[PDB]
Amino acid sequence: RRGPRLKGLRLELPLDRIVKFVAVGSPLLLMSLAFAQEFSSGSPISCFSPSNFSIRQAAYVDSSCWDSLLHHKQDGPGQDKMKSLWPHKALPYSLLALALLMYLPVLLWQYAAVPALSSDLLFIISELDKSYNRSIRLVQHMLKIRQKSSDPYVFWNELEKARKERYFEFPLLERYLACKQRSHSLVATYLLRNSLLLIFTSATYLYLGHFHLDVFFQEEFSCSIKTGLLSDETHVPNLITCRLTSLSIFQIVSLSSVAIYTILVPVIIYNLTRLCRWDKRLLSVYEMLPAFDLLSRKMLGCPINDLNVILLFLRANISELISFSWLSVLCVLKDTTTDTVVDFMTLLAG
Amino acid sequence: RRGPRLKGLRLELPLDRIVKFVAVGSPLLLMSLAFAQEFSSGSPISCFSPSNFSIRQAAYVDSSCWDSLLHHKQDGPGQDKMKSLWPHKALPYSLLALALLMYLPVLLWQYAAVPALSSDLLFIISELDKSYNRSIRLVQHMLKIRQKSSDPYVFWNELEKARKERYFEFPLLERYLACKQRSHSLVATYLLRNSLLLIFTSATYLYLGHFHLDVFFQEEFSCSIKTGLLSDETHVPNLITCRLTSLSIFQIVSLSSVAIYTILVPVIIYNLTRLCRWDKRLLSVYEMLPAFDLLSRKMLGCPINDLNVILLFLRANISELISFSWLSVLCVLKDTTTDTVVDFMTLLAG
Amino acid sequence: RRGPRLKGLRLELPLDRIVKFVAVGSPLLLMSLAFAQEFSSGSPISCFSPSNFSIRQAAYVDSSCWDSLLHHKQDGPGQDKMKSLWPHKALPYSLLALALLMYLPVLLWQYAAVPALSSDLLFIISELDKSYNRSIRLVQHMLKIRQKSSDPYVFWNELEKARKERYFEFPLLERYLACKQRSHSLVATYLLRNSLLLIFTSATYLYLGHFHLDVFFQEEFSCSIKTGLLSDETHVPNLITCRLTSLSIFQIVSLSSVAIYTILVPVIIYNLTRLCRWDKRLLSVYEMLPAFDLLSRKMLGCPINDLNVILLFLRANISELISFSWLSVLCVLKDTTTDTVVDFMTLLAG
Amino acid sequence: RRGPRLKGLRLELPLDRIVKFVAVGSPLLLMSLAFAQEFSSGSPISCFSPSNFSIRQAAYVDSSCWDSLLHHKQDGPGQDKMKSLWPHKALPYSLLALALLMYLPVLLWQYAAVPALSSDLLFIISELDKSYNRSIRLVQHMLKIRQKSSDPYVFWNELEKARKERYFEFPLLERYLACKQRSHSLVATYLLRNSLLLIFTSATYLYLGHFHLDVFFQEEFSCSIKTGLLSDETHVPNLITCRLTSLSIFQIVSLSSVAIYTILVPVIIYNLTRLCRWDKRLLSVYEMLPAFDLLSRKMLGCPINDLNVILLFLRANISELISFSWLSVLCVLKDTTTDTVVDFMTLLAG
Amino acid sequence: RRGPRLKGLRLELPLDRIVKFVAVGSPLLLMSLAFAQEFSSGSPISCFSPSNFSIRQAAYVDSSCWDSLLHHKQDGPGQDKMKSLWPHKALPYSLLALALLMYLPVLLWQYAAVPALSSDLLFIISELDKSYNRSIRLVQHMLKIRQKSSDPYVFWNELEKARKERYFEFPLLERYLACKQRSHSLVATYLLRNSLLLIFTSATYLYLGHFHLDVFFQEEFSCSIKTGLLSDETHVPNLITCRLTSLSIFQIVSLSSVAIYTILVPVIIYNLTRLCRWDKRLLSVYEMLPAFDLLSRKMLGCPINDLNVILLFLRANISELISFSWLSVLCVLKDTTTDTVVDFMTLLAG
Ligand SMILES: *[C@@H]1O[C@H](CO)[C@@H](O)[C@H](O)[C@H]1NC(C)=O
Ligand SMILES: *[C@@H]1O[C@H](CO)[C@@H](O)[C@H](O)[C@H]1NC(C)=O
Ligand SMILES: *[C@@H]1O[C@H](CO)[C@@H](O)[C@H](O)[C@H]1NC(C)=O
Ligand SMILES: *[C@@H]1O[C@H](CO)[C@@H](O)[C@H](O)[C@H]1NC(C)=O
Ligand SMILES: *[C@@H]1O[C@H](CO)[C@@H](O)[C@H](O)[C@H]1NC(C)=O
Repeated sequence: RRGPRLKGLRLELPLDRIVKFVAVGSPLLLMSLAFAQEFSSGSPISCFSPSNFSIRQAAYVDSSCWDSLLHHKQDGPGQDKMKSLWPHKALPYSLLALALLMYLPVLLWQYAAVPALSSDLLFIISELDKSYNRSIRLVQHMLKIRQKSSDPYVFWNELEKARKERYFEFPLLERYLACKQRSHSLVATYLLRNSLLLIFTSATYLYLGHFHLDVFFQEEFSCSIKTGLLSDETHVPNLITCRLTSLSIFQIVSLSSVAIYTILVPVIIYNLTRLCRWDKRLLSVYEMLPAFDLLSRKMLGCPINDLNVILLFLRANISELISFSWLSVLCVLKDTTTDTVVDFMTLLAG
Repeated sequence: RRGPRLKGLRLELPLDRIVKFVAVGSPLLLMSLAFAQEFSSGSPISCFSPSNFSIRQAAYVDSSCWDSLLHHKQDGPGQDKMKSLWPHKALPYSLLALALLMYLPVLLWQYAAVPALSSDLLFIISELDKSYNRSIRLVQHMLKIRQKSSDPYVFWNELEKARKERYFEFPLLERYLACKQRSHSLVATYLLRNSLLLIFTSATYLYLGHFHLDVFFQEEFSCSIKTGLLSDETHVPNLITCRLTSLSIFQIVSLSSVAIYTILVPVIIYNLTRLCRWDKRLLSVYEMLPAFDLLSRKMLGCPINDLNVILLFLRANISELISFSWLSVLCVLKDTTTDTVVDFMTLLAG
Repeated sequence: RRGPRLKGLRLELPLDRIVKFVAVGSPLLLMSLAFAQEFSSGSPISCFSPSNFSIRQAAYVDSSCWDSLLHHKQDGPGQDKMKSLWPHKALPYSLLALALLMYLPVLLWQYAAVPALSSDLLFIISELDKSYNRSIRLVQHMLKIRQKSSDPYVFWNELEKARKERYFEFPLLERYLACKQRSHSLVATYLLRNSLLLIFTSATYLYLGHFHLDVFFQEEFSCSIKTGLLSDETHVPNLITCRLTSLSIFQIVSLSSVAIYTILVPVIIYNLTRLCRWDKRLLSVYEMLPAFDLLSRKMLGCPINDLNVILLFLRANISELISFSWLSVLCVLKDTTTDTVVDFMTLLAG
Repeated sequence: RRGPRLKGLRLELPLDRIVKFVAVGSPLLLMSLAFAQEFSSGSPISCFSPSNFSIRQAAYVDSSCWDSLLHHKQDGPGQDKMKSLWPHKALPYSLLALALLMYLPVLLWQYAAVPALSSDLLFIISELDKSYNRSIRLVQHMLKIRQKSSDPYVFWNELEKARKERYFEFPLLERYLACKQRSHSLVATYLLRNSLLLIFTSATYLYLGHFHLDVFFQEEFSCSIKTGLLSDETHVPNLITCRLTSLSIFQIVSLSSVAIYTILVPVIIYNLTRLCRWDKRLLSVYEMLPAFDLLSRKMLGCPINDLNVILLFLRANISELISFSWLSVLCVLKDTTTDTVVDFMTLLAG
Repeated sequence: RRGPRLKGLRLELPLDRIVKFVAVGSPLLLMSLAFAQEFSSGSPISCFSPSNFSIRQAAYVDSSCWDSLLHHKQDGPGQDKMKSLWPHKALPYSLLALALLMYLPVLLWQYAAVPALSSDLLFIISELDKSYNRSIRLVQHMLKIRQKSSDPYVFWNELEKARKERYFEFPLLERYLACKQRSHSLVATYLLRNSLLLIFTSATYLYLGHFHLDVFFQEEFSCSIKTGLLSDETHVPNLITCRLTSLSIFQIVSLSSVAIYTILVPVIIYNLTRLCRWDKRLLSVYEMLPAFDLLSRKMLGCPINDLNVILLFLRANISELISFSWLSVLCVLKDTTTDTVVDFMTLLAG
């Protein structure tokens, strides 16, 4: 039971997982599409060499014109003195670099803040189950006292006496939460990961705005082979002019990437917005029980604190651990009640 | 038992599963077929370049004419001044977009209403099994009383006394159902998912009615290569005219998609119609037992409530859980009867 | 034991499984053969273009002549004014449609009548095992009585007394069978599934009789490329005449399909014959025991009843469940007898 | 123990398994080889079209000549007026037909006589184990009586008394074997399966004699393309003459198949011969024990009986069940003896 | 223990396993190499057709020349009137035939002598473990008697008395071995398998000496196409001379096979030599104990006997069962000794 519980612990939340998967998969899918087009078209570009050229010489012209992009500019018949068509060649490598950059912050977060968070969460839940059991065991005596005397004054007096009994309130948890309220490692790592994601998205936006808008259409370009040593070769023409077939793919890729990452600009910000606010209905739900009461009163300071991330993960986990399926119903009863405690006690006893 | 039971819980119903599978498989299958044709034919289009052209120049003409679709229009010999053949090129990408769009609402429904529904169903079934056991334990005493006295007046009096015994009726369940009858999260998500499916089907209809009927046949088209820089090349012709071989595939795809999605317009509406009416024979069957009595008195309210979705899922689950195979036979006995309780008690004890 | 028994339940009969597999597999195998032929020869048809045409022009002629089948009808040199060669192109798609059509009724039967039949069968067998145990427990006392008194008059009197003991006859099963004898859901679904299979087979027969006999041989056909814009091109011929290589495959496919489905016309009819008649030797075998006697007295009604399908599946299952291996031997003894009960009791006790 | 034993039961005599595997594997292997040859050489035949023909025209001639085999005859320069070369084309399809035909009887035997044989075998072995135990438990008393009195007269008298004790001889098995000795279902199915195998082998012999000997060598053949519409084309020759490269493969295939099936004519006959003779050393071995004594007295009847097949599978199974390993050694002792029962009892007790 | 032990029994010896694997793997490896060569070069032979011939005519010449090997002879410029080059074509088929031939005796041995040997070994080991336990139980009393009286005369007398105690010597084993010493089934099958291996090796030697030495080099050969109908074609040459590229592979294959099988001529003979001599140090080691003594006194008979094969397998198995882990050490002690029994008893008790 305990062993399986530790393994099932969610240490990356349910929503950030989809963001990570999208941000790491989209560039890989686009790069795979680029390679698929490269191997489907056979030749990345096609050139209109004169009829005299044999097949091997035409292939030489094709290869030399396609390989001379990263080194020298090539100008089309609508452009200024120079235009750079290098992004057509380095597209898949840039996509791989983007994928690695987007994956980096995930590795940073995991390696830097998985162990401390795991230890804190497991300790807290282990203490909290026992705390809940100890808190509930007193409800029987509370019910007996309430049955004996109906007036609410004695009920309140006995509630205060039980709170002062000192059989609970777990000073271990008190001091641990007090220490956590100062720590900043978890919030630092979370904010840093989100900021890295935002910075890399902005880097992609800049890359696609500077080096893709200029040559977005760039149908054809006038290549040259005489720049080398065969400058005295009269057989070859001077300015063989040719085009690149995969252009459409390139276009789509660029646009596609932009769109996807725009969808990820709000969501990520929302993830960063979660910390600035304490997690309210559930707060009122858990205020009643002493076991959760101790951690409920630790929300007077600035919302940015190491205990805030622990609270987020604790809620995301207790939604399934099992220790939440009851108090919610009890507080639903309390909301419905104009007796609620008696009904809850009967249900718990059953 | 409890662990395996929660795993087997059906959280997506049996009928909607087929619709979800179809709406995603169909576009993916059509896209795979399109790619298979593209790699089987080798060239998406074929062009009738003059004899003088070498193989490389003919390949250049083919590539330039096929790549100049998304950018410029191409006119056939039966058309108006202009006609755009771009849908021939962006077909697989549009299929990707449609597949993602149809998969989106499934993800929305899952991530937004799987956990609340799962918890509610688990709690309800856990309470209901014990409720049924407690209800049946009293049938023995009822049988003893009936054996002692045969008149029906004492039967009615003892039934009323048992109903007033307060050993059951589970006020927990009463308050939970009362609270649920106000919730709207589950119905909101269900209606939103169905409406998203309908909206995306209408979007596909509009897309295939606007951008496919015009170029549905469009056998051939007259391409041009002189639009670029090689406008002084007398060697090349002016208006090389050529055709696209995969046309038939395209045609079929369009038609096929339409048909399939039409089949999904009624079914989805039926899914939306399930909520407008409370689930009648089964209601009368379960009215008898006190355990199901509490949840069978909620039919008065408006059909659109969070308890309605829970009722649908509860019926779909109880059809196989085990807690239904008995009461159905007991109410069949009641219908057949002009002793039934004694026979049912004997069967349950066995 | 109980859990494994439920899974092992045969809910589709042994014979109908082979019919389903054949009907859903034959078209898929033929379609795979068609695609294999399409990709083995490289091209579906071959055309005899003049010598002047380059390779690219010949490929254009081939593609345009093969793609102009669905859109226009071509004419061979043995035919009337015009003939339709479109079935050569839409063959694999028609095979896909046929496979889906034949698979549809299986899905209908499953989704519509798997749960009710499963519940009824499991309940009936669960009752019947303990019913047989209770019935056999009395054979010891019966044997003691027979040993004490040898005359058959007392034997018959004690048999009647035991039948009237009211310790068995399970009124639950009496009423359940009385109810099932009116239901018609299972028979309706079974008849509908078989009728759908027959209707789809007849549809295939009509399709192959209308759209394949006309162009069954159709060796060659005269294609034309001037129909488009290039009507002023004197270089091209007028009526390029060419042939389709895969014809033989097509032929075989058609014939093959016909044959297979003919084999399925009797068998399916035989499946519909099983309902019109009740399942006789086994009936007399099971008449003796009280446990099976109750369901053995329902043969008077009409053969078409919901209890008939349940009987068929019950026999098909009890052939392996274990509850049949004994009574058959006991009735074999009874047939051989000119003591049998004592021998059967000894065997059962062992 | 019991469960695993049922699964391990053999319902296909070891020897027949190899025949079943061979008769369905050889044609499949040959067909795979034929397809491998078809795809290794690229084209099934090669034709010697004149030099003027372009590559596409030569491919058209090849396809039309290879496709015109099933439709029209083709004559070589050594033949009569006509010769039919269609077996070259329909070879793999005929191999598929042969494989299906050979597999059909296996399916018939399974579906028609697996369940009855399985039930009979399992019942018989289940009874026989306890029967052997009961027979053995009396050997101790027999040994004590023999020790008390050494004369053989008292030994024979006590043996007769034990045989008459009525504590065994299992009248259940007496009646069951009496009923089985008249049944003919198992022998009918076995003989029918063997006869089907023989008939299909004879069909293959006839097919390979009528349609493969005539064109066994048939090196070349004179094809023609003018039969169609292009009878006014002076460019094409009249009687293009060409050959088929895979001939050798074809030859081998034919021969190979013949050889294999000849090997299967004796073996199958042997399988049919086993029924005509009752299973002799083992019969004398098992005659001694009372448990096997009852089933050893049925040899008088005609060899063809359902009990004969049950005996065959019973021996094939008891060779490994475990019940055979003892009595064989005991009868070996009896053969060696000029005390044996005492030694056997000691071994069994150990 | 008993179940796992029977599975672990080795019924094929360790040394013969390597021979069986090699004799079936080598030809398969060579055949795979031959097919790999056939598909690596594209064509099996190359022919020097004149320049006038087009590509298709050259392919026709290649195919016709390579296909006329099995039918007609072809002579090079160093040979007699005729030389046969058919072994170049039937090489992989001959390799398959050889692989099947070498695998046949393995199947024969398995199907004919796996069950009898398995049963004999199982019974022997099962009785032998108990025999050893019974034999060792008396060593304690032997030690007590030796301690009481030190003289060896009483030790010998008590050893004889124990041998005559009749509490062991297992007459079952005596009679089983006596019966086995006459049986010849196992020796017959073993010798037949070895002789089949030798005969097939000799057949391969003859095949490679007759049909490979003649045409071992046979660089080129003169092919003719005019033998057919096209004898009036002046366009074609008369005696096209051409070569076969894979020759080297062929050569190697032949040589390789020879070498491997020579390595298998001694080893197999050694396997046949094992039976002519009874298995000596181990015999003297096991002669001491009464359990092994009974089977150690059968060495007098002829070496060829069914008990000899059982002895070989029994030693090969007892080398790993566990029952040998002590007696070997005990006889090592006896060899070392100028007390040994006491030390052995202490070790066995521990
Ligand atoms: C064609 O080839 C000749 C020599 O091979 C060369 O002089 C001429 O420049 C070539 N044509 C063009 C357009 O360069
Ligand atoms: C054929 O080639 C010549 C020169 O190479 C060119 O002038 C002519 O335009 C070409 N034919 C066509 C139809 O363009
Ligand atoms: C052959 O080519 C010439 C010109 O290229 C053309 O006029 C003629 O029609 C062609 N042959 C045929 C049969 O069309
Ligand atoms: C060669 O071609 C010419 C015309 O292209 C044709 O008349 C002649 O028949 C051809 N040769 C043969 C052997 O058919
Ligand atoms: C070359 O071709 C001519 C006719 O096309 C033919 O007569 C001659 O034999 C050929 N040369 C050779 C070496 O076959």
